[PDB]
Amino acid sequence: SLEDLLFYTIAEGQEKIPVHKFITALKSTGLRTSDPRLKECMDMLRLTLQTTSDGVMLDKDLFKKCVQSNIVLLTQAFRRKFVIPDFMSFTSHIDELYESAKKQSGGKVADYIPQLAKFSPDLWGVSVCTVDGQRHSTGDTKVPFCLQSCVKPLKYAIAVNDLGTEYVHRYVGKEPSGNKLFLNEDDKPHNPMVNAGAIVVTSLIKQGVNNAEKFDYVMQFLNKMAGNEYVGFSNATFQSERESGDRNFAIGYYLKEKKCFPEGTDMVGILDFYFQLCSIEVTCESASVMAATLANGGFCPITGERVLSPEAVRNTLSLMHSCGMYDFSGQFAFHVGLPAKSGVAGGILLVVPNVMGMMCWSPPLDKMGNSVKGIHFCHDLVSLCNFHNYDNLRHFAKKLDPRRE
Amino acid sequence: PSLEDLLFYTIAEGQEKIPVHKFITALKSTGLRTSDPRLKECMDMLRLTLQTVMLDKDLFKKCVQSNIVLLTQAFRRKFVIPDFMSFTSHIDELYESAKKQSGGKVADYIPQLAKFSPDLWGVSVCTVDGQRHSTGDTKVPFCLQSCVKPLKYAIAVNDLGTEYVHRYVGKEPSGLKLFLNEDDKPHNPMVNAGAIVVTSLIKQGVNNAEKFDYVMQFLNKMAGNEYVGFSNATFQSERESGDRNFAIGYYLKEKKCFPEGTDMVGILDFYFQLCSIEVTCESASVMAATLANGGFCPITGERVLSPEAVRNTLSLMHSCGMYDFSGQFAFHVGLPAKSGVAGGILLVVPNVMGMMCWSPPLDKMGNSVKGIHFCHDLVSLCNFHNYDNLRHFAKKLDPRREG
Amino acid sequence: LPSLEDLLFYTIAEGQEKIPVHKFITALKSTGLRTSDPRLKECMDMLRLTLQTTSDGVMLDKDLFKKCVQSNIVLLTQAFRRKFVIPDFMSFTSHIDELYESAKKQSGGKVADYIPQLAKFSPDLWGVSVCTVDGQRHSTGDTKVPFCLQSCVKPLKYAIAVNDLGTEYVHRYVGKEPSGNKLFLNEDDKPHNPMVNAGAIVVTSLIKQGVNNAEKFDYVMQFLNKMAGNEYVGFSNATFQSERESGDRNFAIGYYLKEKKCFPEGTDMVGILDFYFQLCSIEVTCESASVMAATLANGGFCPITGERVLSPEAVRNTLSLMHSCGMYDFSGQFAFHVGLPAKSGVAGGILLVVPNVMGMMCWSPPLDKMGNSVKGIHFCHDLVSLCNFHNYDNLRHFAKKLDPRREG
Amino acid sequence: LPSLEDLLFYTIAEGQEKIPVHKFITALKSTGLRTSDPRLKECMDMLRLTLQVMLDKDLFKKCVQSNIVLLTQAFRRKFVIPDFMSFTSHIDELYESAKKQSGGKVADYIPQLAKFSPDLWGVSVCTVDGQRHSTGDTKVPFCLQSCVKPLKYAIAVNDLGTEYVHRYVGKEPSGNKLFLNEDDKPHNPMVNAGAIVVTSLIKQGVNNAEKFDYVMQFLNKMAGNEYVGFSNATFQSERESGDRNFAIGYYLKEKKCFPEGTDMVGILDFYFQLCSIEVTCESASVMAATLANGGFCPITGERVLSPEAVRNTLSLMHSCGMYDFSGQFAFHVGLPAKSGVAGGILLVVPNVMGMMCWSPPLDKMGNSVKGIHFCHDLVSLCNFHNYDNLRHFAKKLDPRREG
Ligand SMILES: Nc1nnc(N2CC[C@@H](Nc3nnc(NC(=O)Cc4ccccc4)s3)C2)s1
Ligand SMILES: Nc1nnc(N2CC[C@@H](Nc3nnc(NC(=O)Cc4ccccc4)s3)C2)s1
Repeated sequence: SLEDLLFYTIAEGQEKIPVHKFITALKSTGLRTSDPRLKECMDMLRLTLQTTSDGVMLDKDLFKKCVQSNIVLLTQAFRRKFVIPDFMSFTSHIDELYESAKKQSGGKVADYIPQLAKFSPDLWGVSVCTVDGQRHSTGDTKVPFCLQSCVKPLKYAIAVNDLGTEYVHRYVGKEPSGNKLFLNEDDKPHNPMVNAGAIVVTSLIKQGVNNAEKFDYVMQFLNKMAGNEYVGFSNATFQSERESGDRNFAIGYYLKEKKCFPEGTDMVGILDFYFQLCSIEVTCESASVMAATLANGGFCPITGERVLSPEAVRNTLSLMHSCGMYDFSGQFAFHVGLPAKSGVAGGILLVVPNVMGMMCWSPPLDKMGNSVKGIHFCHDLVSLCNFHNYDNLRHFAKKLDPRRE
Repeated sequence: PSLEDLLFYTIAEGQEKIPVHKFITALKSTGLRTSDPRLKECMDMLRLTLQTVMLDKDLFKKCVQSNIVLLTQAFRRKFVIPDFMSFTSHIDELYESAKKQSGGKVADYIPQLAKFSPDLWGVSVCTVDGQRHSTGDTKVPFCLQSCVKPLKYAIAVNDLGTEYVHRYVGKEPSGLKLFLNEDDKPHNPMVNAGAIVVTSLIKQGVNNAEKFDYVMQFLNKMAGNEYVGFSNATFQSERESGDRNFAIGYYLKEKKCFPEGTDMVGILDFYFQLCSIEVTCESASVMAATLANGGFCPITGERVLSPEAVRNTLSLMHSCGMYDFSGQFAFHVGLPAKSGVAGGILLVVPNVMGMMCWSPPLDKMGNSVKGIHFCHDLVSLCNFHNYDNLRHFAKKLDPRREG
Repeated sequence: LPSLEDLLFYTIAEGQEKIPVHKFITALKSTGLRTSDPRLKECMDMLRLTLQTTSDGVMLDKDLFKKCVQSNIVLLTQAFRRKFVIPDFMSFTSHIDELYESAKKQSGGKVADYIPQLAKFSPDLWGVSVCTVDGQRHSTGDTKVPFCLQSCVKPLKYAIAVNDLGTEYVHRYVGKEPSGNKLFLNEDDKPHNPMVNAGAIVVTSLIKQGVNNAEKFDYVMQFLNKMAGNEYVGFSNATFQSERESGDRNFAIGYYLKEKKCFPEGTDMVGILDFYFQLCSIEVTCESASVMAATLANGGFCPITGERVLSPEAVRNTLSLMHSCGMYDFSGQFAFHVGLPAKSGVAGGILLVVPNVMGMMCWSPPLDKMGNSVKGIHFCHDLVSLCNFHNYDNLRHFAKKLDPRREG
Repeated sequence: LPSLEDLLFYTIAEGQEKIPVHKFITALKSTGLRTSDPRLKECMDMLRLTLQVMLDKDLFKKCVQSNIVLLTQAFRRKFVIPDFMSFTSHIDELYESAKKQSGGKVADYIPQLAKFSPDLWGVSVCTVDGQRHSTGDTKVPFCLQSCVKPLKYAIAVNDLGTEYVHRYVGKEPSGNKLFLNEDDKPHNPMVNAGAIVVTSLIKQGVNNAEKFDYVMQFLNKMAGNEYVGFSNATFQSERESGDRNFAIGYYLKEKKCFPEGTDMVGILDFYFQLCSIEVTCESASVMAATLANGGFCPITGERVLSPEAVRNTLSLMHSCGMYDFSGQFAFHVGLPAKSGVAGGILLVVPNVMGMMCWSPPLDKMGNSVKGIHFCHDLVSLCNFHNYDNLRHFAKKLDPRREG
């Protein structure tokens, strides 16, 4: 009877519902028709469109046949049970923040490698994926770009997922440095979000196998986090990174000298693996799904698959909060109060826990290496919405709570 | 149709009249105290009718109609922790477990702190809805000490705004000795130099006595007019032995860290007075619940601090509130907290509740041994860590849900 | 064996039967010695006394000359037979006057103005005084103008502490190395060295423990009087009262050291700060301060009195720490380029020592961004460019540098 | 008018008509000079020819006339330490006192250093006039290691000048785990980062083979053509285990610390070769005496380094040459010295002598236990401290005086 109950609410007193009406109403919830959790429904709608005696009409029996396999998710979407029930209104707010941030033309595109330097400063995109799979994009959201340091929290969650907090943190610290030092007083890199930390974390993953097997193993995790949306690789960026990596070779030799790597590590191979991990490509859309997996406790919103352990996600979000934005980590944690991670390509992987994931991208960076438009957008998002980590959910002054209505 | 009639039928359970003890027992089960300021009219009505035991529909309506909204919320399991009886049972287990952690050293730089028994141990809970639970030595007064730092920081932000306050003080941890950051400002409000500067921003232009009266009235509203006191014995000793604070004060003065016209010597005096403010676990748990409730005191419903003041406070308590254990605490516990040398840990679970954990023995980092152990246990049991997911939380308990 | 007095007579007489008194005094002054030298008192009293009783006006025969000079014949023989460290002293003072005029053109810098007593001084005051390890003197410029020692007292009170307590006791409370800056304590929880404020404050607390500040001050004054050959050592109460009123920086150090248990047991920190401000307010002229520096250059013996003022241990330690930490943040650059133990103060003085050769006091109120006197800095660089006085200049193979210890 | 050769003949003859060749040789050796002294070659060649027994006034003049000046200085006690025989007895006493200090640990990061016996101990003296004394294992080759740092820095300053060299390296102690000072330059040439940058300045434009040959020819002149070698075994081990130096190299390259057109990997290789240069105590004591003699080699009289190079080298050896013990050594010993991980201590007593102390066991700072003990005892005994007075020196001895 759930299919019947849904049928009557969409039909609006009519005997049959046109398929375009059902599809339009489904899209207004935030879900895409291409959502992996609605495939059985969409395949049945397509097949019935082929065999139907009607033009585009669906009676109670035909509707039941089409929607029965995905009735649970469809009932939540149509009964406004998603984390942001009025999704159309929220995306209109996102579009306003996107336009406001678009006006901030300052910053300098990264030019140490030609692959980053080629990007237009005007490229600006923002994608949202809620913990329920509601999607919204504005701007250049289907343009590939390298994750760069945005991969640091992702590989750290993979290390914690497989090894646990205790083992992983025998090699890397868990606090901000407060910085040019590679090691803290305990002779460990400060945290996984700095280069020395990321390099030590890279050395922890899938130990014992060649870099090709390690890379594939990581890629499978990223595919699952992104709901099998675009996760690619730029060998052009990789070759340039490995060529101009004096800074990372200094870290590598220092770490090896200070015995920072697990026994039996080949540091030169680990740096090579690290340069490969930085050169992984995403779009705003696919990377917003990875950030939504982090907002959703390790479950991929658009698939329902458990990708990461709750412990891996909590630790990752803890360290993104305090160490994810370089020298602006403390200011960002204070004013924005959201777990975020930036990369030198212009990415800002943003998590609003229990609500949504985002990817903001604009190549021009500020003097701290963070995307000008992304930083602007993040501040405006928290000015508008009660998404700050320490904003109250009952008493939030002139802020808007999109979880309300 | 009448909310009072509806509530009467649920408590009566088919009977013509509800005995007063039955209603009081049921009310207390929700977590509310009969002495709750928002229930004053109901209790004054009950006392008048008690002067004349059985409450009929008419007498029940007459007693409860003034506070029917909150009473309906309480009886209809609409509070942040619906099954409060079950939750206070877990708090009691966590309390008994931390009770066995008898290690640490009671502070002995001043004799007022050194006098406190190491076996004094208390935990008080105040939810964002005013549900209360105490276990241990929760009515024994002790000095807030550095537990006052986030409270005076909240007052300064409340009255002056974020930008003005942060002209004088930073907003980040220093990273594991220096009084000033690269910008010649104390690192944050949670360290002594930062707190000393935050002290100089409050009620500028008036004498210390008026400033202290102003801060006391503020803490009274924050605690819902529950116990707030002052220990002159502690103030005299802190001042006599505050060489570290005098070194900071002269350094800040030399470095021009204070607003123009500051009397540094008078500011240090005010600062030692604020450190010597006394609270109980019970009254300090209400202060922490005002911070968990976006500035509204949960037992009075009063707007005490701006949402901005509270948000900034919790942010800096999260990263800077536990001295050298701040980074470890934010990672493992993930709750905004503030410890003091008297053994108090002011703990906030945003949107859920405030707490005051108190036991005088401190660890090598200056934090209460029992309190630290208790915070770790609380977050192992419940999905209260900042970055614990509210939908998928593994085998942890969520006291916000029914079953 | 012919008389030493007769030998000296024949060399000054130049074949004549009698030497005129002005001839002997002119020849004496040309050595660098002053007639007012405390070691020549008996000679000068007898010259003045014989000038009253003389029958042949302005004439000294063999016997009359013997009568005057016999009491100080040893020093006079060294002076006249060119046995002093700088034998051609007139040529050397000519070079000093050239360096002085060169540095006088360096009118840059800012006079210290945190206390009105320092801000009062004219930027044009510039003096240079020399006192060799043999008592040879030379002054050019404003050498008789009193000014406070300020941080130039740091090596002197340190020398006093080592003289009385020894290296071991003193360095239990203070370090012996440059810091490398804004920290009051090193990794061992001690002030880095005695030449920084925290170190000087700690050294102040080691001197004459147990007695009041009046007895402590008098004790240090007696030492400074002997180091300066009983020449001008005064006190500026005006400067002292201003220093104690605006010494928040020093009060911060004081409470920090007291908190960190940096002082000897039973120290009254506020009284030590008070004594420390009094030590900073001690006044000297270029001349009297150049004698203090020459006592340090002469292994603890005062060159103009011959008196042992400090132990060789005290002097060696002071010069070691003046060389590496004496010029604030310019210490390393000064140690490398000038290679001379030196100490600067905020009044514009630079207490300079050329070990085994001479002491100096360069003074000009305008300071550079480091706190060092502009004229004094430039003068020190010119001195070492001209002369082989650098700590590590070779005394045998010194390229085109001049060596004033040689005849030519 | 009477010949200097005849004059010297009469002072050695002692009323005799002829001087036996053994008497002259014995008398020359007591001055401190060795018969193998390169400035005495013409005298010794003449002696061997006339041999391949009795030398008359004519045969003595025939043998000594070419070197009469140096021989007259030696026999007329004109050398820097006139009573050299007495001085060498005090050195033997200091050597024997340090010999008993059996503590320390021989370096083992490379098997080449680890192979050395901890009982190996030698002390060599070469005055600025070429007077020689040796006690212990003074003819045993060992690697210079960081003892080469002052020597390559002297070469760099000799060839490029102070201004040029110091655009790449500082001139002060760091007072330390940082590779670069505030100005993005290595702190000084005596630390590893500084030495590596100094290495990149030597003979720019040519290959490492020509560069190494050039440094070797310079070290030959410094040592008066005495033993200077190379340990390829030490070199291959330093390359295999130089992670610390590769981290420095990549850091310097990233921070643009090298002159334009520098191949850093090739520079690190040249640096490992420079560290692997072997000397004996005797040959290295002559290098140290070239530094004590203002750039002139005492046993050849050749100008090897410019005064500027030597003055700058001694300034930096004074404050930077003993690692974490630099400041304590500058204060207590007051002498320009440079230590190496093989046990060497290149010691300079300006205007007096050069020395090489060698004993493989090192203390926690990396300095030779016996070498450090020896340096302290030498300055306890003699007024050799940089800030000892030459006139008033309490109970110390001045070997430069006759008695
Ligand atoms: N200005 C500059 N010059 N060279 C620089 N670097 C050289 C390579 C890097 N060296 C380090 N990385 N981590 C380090 N950790 C420690 O020292 C441990 C420690 C930290 C804090 C207090 C006490 C101890 S040293 C950075 S930075
Ligand atoms: N070991 C010790 N000795 N003296 C000590 N104190 C003396 C008084 C206090 N001094 C300071 N407080 N804050 C400072 N800040 C800076 O220097 C600015 C800066 C901060 C961080 C990075 C770079 C620059 S100095 C503590 S601590």
